[PDB]
Amino acid sequence: DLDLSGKVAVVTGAAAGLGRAEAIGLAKAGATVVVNDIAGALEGSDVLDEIAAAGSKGVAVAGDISQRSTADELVETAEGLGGLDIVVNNAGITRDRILFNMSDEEWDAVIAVHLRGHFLLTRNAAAYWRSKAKAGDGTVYGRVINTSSEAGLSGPVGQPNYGAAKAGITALTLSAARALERFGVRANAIAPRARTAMTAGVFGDAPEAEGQMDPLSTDHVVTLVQFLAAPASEGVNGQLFIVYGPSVTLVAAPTAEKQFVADEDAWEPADLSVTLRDYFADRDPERGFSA
Amino acid sequence: DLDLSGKVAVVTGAAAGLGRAEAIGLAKAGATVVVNDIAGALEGSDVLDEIAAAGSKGVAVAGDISQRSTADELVETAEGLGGLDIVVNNAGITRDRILFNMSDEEWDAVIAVHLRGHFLLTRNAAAYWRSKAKAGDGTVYGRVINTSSEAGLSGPVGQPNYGAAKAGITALTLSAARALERFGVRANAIAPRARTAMTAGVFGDAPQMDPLSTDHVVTLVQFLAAPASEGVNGQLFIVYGPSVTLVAAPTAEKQFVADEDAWEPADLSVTLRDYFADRDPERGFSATALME
Repeated sequence: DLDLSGKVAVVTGAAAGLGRAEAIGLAKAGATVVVNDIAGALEGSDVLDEIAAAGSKGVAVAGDISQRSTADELVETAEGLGGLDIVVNNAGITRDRILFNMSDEEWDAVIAVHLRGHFLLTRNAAAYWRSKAKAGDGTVYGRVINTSSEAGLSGPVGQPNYGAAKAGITALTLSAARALERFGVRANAIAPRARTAMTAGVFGDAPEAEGQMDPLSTDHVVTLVQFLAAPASEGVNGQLFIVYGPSVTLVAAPTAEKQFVADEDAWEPADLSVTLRDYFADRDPERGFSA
Repeated sequence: DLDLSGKVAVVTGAAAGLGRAEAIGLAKAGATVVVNDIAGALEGSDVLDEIAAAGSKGVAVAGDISQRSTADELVETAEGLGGLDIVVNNAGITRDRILFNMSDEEWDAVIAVHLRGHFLLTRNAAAYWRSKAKAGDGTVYGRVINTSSEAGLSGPVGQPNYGAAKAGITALTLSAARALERFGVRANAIAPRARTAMTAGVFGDAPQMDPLSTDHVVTLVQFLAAPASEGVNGQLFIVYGPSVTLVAAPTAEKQFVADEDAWEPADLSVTLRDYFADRDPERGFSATALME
């Protein structure tokens, strides 16, 4: 069911916070874990000591995940350890700004680390699994856990870049799920909240008992990641989960709110205008595509 | 109401196809139109003659919309013409490939033209409108019409790059709508289908109006560019043929809540595996054929 013994996972952004917790959690479930982050961050991290304590083998590979060489080395490292079973794309940075103040660099940096980084490693893994399945019996074990956000669903006012990257990640994940399904590989997206040193500004410090868990502990997220990494999740593909606390929300696809169909084979501009204007004039203010 | 006389619009990817059609449509409604596309494409286009024929002023600005200089020149040009009222981000390219065969170049090119191009011009317009409202009475006329796609909702197997760019665009649009609302500006996204030289491969040749005429899309763009759409902000519209579909936000399908203050891994596993046991493989976060 959940045993990952004999499997190799790659986790990005793993020196600290959620990625660190994911790497440790996969190690506890039995996986050999390849951890990636920026070199300085890896150097100060206890992640390898914690993977060892968890009873597994860990290997660190430094690099900027937005660069092709990094995703190449991660897959090569995994192959040398006996194969690649699990990819967790977690690496990210924020560069928040309201749109009218955002610089080109703030936009580009966020798109590169989140969206290009997710692309490079997911594409590399996809190519690897396709080749492995071709050399074998047409199937291969594989799991992709990608990291979206509620921001991709809501387009926050201070996060046009991060919202766009995260919405792109969701669509990339859906496409990956379609491409990989027939080989037995599954790909899904999570949208987590968890209290870490990076999110301390947003969530505040840890509250309050023997046995109680922090409502925003990384533990809550890791438990889902462990499932999504495991044979148990064979029936789960192309899904988006929101996760924090003792609660996992499976998100439903967008639907049609209203169809506006002309009487004839084309809308007269005046008729469509009156129709839409009059529909919106009697409709809720906050209601739109934002979730 | 619908009259765009006295207003200045900028349309990207305007040499051909949908962008050309949108530029002509805004001109017909009364706007002065600044058209942008790649140099060679603009040089060969009839778009300026068609704008002139619709009875309006057109000006061509060549440039790669993924490069900062282009968005800068577009806003400067519109300012020289009296102001900037309407931005239609339409420029785009496809580089389709299944994910396991997609090159870095194929991915990056699509992200650049669609997502960066949309960012650069929407950000430049956002800055312009914010400044214009500050210098005036705190309000300014503004409309953004951005171009997403049903691909952003479905994540097509052949289009991981295009799907990601178009989903990105929708989120960018939502954020712009939140940032600009208070100045009176409105921003919305469209997800069109229309038969053009570029979509001839997929849709076929033309067989009363063509069910996939660009006219169907242009009619909605005219509304979204106009005073009539003051009440429309942060929306996603699918449009083709005589039908416009307003898209609703995602909802929660199912909440899986632990009995205690954390899920036991084995408990969450059995719960989720049981829930997915007899599931239609098509049921997921992908949305398809919402017009139907």
